[PDB]
Amino acid sequence: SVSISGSTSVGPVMEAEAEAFKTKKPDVSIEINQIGSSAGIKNAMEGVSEIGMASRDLKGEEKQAGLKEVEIAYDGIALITHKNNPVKDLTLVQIKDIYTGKITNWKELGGNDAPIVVVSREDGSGTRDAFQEIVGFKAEELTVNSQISDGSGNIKSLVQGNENAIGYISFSYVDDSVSAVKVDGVEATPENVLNKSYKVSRPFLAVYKEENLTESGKSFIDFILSEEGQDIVAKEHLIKV
Ligand SMILES: [Zn+2]
Ligand SMILES: [Zn+2]
Ligand SMILES: [Zn+2]
Ligand SMILES: [Zn+2]
Repeated sequence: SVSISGSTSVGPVMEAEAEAFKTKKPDVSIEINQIGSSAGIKNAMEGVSEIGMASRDLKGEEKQAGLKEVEIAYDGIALITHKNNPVKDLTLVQIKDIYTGKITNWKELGGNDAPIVVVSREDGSGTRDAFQEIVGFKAEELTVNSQISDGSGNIKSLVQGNENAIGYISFSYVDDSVSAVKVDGVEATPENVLNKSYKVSRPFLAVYKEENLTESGKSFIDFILSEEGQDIVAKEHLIKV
């Protein structure tokens, strides 16, 4: 009964939210399709979904379609490497140099003599948008040798599968199978996003048209914002608020 689509970064928390909400409102069903931020935003603009989930802010034109926004969490973006890469700390400008193809071998960062396998998300990813904005490069500048992975799960799998890969992903997906680098000497933790020392972060938004949001969908968003819903955000390695 409540259709939600969009961000892959938001998918794990939204699924957790839905299952917990099922105990509060058993007669509501929440349908979640993880297709990336831009597509979920467009589905909300077009009335295809009741709620869009985004992991970037709206563009002015998306806003103009009459979309309200509700911030449900903040989220860090980790730069992940394969486990046991000797490079454990990068400055934002080093990251920019990698993603624009200026630096191409891990030795240029003090690592192994090996080519860097640069991994980017697909066009329309909210993580890609925020990452590029913060690191400080345009889509035009992304190295032509970048692999493109479609969705959070795929970027993690690529990095898991290649010793020399580097990718970016929501903290929600980071586990012991990959290594998040320090950024500018700051560990990639929800605590350091909260205290503003970890610089790569972005909101999670639920977006909707007031005309389309049902009492069930409003209920669900209110639950996510509740004390219990915000504990679920924290458990998914996000930042409350
Ligand atoms: Zn906004
Ligand atoms: Zn390995
Ligand atoms: Zn609590
Ligand atoms: Zn976990």
